[PDB]
Amino acid sequence: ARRPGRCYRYLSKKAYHKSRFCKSVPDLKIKIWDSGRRKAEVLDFPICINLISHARENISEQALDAARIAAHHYMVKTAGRDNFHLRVNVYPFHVLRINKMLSCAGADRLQTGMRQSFGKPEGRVARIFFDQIVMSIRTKKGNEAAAMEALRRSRHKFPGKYEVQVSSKFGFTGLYTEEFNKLREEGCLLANGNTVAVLKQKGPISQYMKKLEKQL
Amino acid sequence: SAGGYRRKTRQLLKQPFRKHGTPGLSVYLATYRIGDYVTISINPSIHKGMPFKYYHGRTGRVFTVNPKSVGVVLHKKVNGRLSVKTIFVRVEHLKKYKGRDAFLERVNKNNEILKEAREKGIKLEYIRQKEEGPREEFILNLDENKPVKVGYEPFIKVY
Amino acid sequence: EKTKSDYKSKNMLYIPKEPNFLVVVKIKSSIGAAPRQRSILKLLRLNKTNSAVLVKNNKS
Amino acid sequence: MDFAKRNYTVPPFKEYKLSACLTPTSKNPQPQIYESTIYAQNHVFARSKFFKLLNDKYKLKPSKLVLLGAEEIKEQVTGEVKNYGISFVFRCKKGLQNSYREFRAISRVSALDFLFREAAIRIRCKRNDIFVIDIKELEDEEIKTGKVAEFNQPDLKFPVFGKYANTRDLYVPVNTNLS
Amino acid sequence: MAKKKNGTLANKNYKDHRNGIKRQKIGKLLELPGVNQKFLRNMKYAREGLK
RNA sequence: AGGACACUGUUAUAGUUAACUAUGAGAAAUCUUUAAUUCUAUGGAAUUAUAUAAAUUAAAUUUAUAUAAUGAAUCUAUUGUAUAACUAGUGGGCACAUGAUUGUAAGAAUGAUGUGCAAAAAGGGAUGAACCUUAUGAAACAUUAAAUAUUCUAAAUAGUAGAUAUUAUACCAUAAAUAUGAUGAAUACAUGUAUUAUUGUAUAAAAUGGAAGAAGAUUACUACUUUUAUGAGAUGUUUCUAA
Ligand SMILES: [Mg+2]
Ligand SMILES: [Mg+2]
Ligand SMILES: [Mg+2]
Ligand SMILES: [Mg+2]
Ligand SMILES: [Mg+2]
Ligand SMILES: [Mg+2]
Ligand SMILES: [Mg+2]
Ligand SMILES: [Mg+2]
Repeated sequence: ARRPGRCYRYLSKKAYHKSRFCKSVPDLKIKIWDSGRRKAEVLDFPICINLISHARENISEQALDAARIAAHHYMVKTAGRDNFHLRVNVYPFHVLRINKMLSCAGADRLQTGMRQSFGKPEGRVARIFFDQIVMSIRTKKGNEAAAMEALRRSRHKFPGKYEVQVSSKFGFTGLYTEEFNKLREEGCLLANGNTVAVLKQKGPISQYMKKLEKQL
Repeated sequence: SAGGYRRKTRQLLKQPFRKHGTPGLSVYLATYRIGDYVTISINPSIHKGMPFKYYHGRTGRVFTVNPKSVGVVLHKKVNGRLSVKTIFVRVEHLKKYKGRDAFLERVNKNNEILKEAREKGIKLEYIRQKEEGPREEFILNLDENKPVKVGYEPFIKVY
Repeated sequence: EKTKSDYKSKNMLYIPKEPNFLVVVKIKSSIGAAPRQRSILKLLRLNKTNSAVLVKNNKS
Repeated sequence: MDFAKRNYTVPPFKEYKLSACLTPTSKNPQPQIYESTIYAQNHVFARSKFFKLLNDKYKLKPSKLVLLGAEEIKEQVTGEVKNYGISFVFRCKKGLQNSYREFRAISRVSALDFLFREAAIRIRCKRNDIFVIDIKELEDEEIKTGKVAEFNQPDLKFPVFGKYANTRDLYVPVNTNLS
Repeated sequence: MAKKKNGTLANKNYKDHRNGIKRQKIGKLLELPGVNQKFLRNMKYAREGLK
């Protein structure tokens, strides 16, 4: 069976990835990182809510799956299947090891104790430092109260201390709301599918007019 | 990483970025005489005449000049003491040690001051390097300089 | 004070020179010390506790 | 300090007016001068606090600076009690915070020390961790706290509960009144 | 053995600086071993005709 | 170390006409880059005149060697420095502070820099090889450090305020996720609802009769300042013994 979570909780100094030096690695359990209506454009969901961390820890790969189903099942029940976009940020890269002391030993090719004690791989975790975002939702102006509750249920699946709060950016772009409104007044904004792109004065002049019909 | 002649050289014997290729003609035109000062820098493009990796970047003196080698004397730190080493290298691994040029100019100029004071009866006023002592005095003007008030300021979160 | 007052009438400041020397006092005993801080205490003649010397102040 | 057991009228902290500039060089002779007021115990402690403030607003290292002149400010006290409001920033375990308090004292040197006594219980931090922005004398109709507004009203009378002995002796006979 | 300690490098620096560190003096030049033999024969002939 | 996704290895999803544009995650055996630190070398000899060669050049033309003369040039410390001859013990080590590798973890195993115990006195941590002050012959008098001042026990129950829980140890002799109270504390909103800071209780279970060192303490507990005093081969003053 799987070991308790207190055996793998604190960070080592060096990472240990899957590469040609470490080949035999088992597979993953989590498969869906983005849930909800992810096809909606920039102007549909203008309010983003984050979950910011407060600890230096290892979060297991199996725990990230159960935390996503908890936040997704609640927002369906209240907001609907087409009123939010949910995503997870991190990806598990680190690999753990087990020494695995057995019963039958004291013979050829089965030694005891600390002789030849390099570990064999078991599973994967993600490495999380201080002040890092783990999950996020974007919604409309109505469901601001619901997503502070749905992100609360996901917090009790992780070890440590975490805090949910309201961000001040406009959706899933890296733009503040104050910076967003001045650019849309001038018209130096471009309409890409998921987020925006900023138009500048760097290229040749003939290509600037070619970019201008994809304004908004 | 066993004990060989060229062990543990991955970033010491790598040629830098955008600078590959055989060296130029300004290396070969230089000359060396007995009693100079020479630093050692390995160019990792020729394989005849490379010294050991320990001597990369240490300065010595030139005592012999051969048809294909130059002789350099150094100092190594063997367990208790400081010993004496000699090595023979090629011309494409050296560099003229600067740092005596400001000194040798001071020798030539002080030798001129001694010559002009022979015709007079005065004492010599030599050139030696300056000293730094306590902070000297200075004079500020308050006609165009106005003081700026500085104080604390309340804290504001980044978001 | 006379050179300070004569520059006061023309709105000049005249910050004066530094002192020429310092006074160094040893207070804490130096039994277990690092090899560099043991070498500098030898050059100041400060092997005994509660003792004082005089030292010219330079950049070094 | 005749009746009390500590000096509450002249606290250890004082008021110093400071000024400094950079040492002159060849590229830049005659540079800019600055001025401020810091509260400390001597001019050497006030030199260290002021030079750290100049490290943050401008990129001026304190090793290149030179101290111009520092003098102390004293106030001719009359003895009337006044109202004061102090705004400051304190450092705690989690981060920095900023607050506001209102006090009642004789002078602004004395009104600062009433803040250190209150901060010893509510905040529990060393005295070097509070950074004082400004002290101002408050007139009427700016008092935002009922504690100052309760004592400002005239003709106050209230008695005192007596609990202190009037003899510094080991034993007295029974029925002697310690009034 | 008892699988004892293999070996350390502690106080190698302390044992060195007990009597200081002596610097072996390089002598006069053109006397170290390895001078060019063709250069040395002409140096010998130039000194005999001198004195 | 920090930095970056431009080369090598890796990863989630949306767009435009396989190619370009975005928002996200990364590296013991990746690098367009790149500090603090660690280390090497110079801070006195050079120029002029004359001569020698069997080297060297198209060549008095260079490379070298002599003899004569012309000199004290960065701050601090050190009255000695340098050289030989002869000979013993030891080659099972451990601990603290900083930073690492294997291991679920260990008073576990193995490396790196500094200082100790071993082989080191007195005073303090109730008691302890390694923690904190601290250099050494026999004594007397005054001043402090480390640590303490209800009583055992030398030395002021000398001040502002809070804590209701049989509260109170630098190394040091354990407590968590989580759930809720209280301030004449602060900010936003409508006397109250939201956050932030400080703080109390629950969570909290063992083998003979028990350990804040103990009696006992709610002004002998906790938080923050200024004075006074006690207290070490330490440090001062005087007498005496050792090449
Ligand atoms: Mg070959
Ligand atoms: Mg022994
Ligand atoms: Mg002892
Ligand atoms: Mg104890
Ligand atoms: Mg007593
Ligand atoms: Mg005393
Ligand atoms: Mg003594
Ligand atoms: Mg004594």
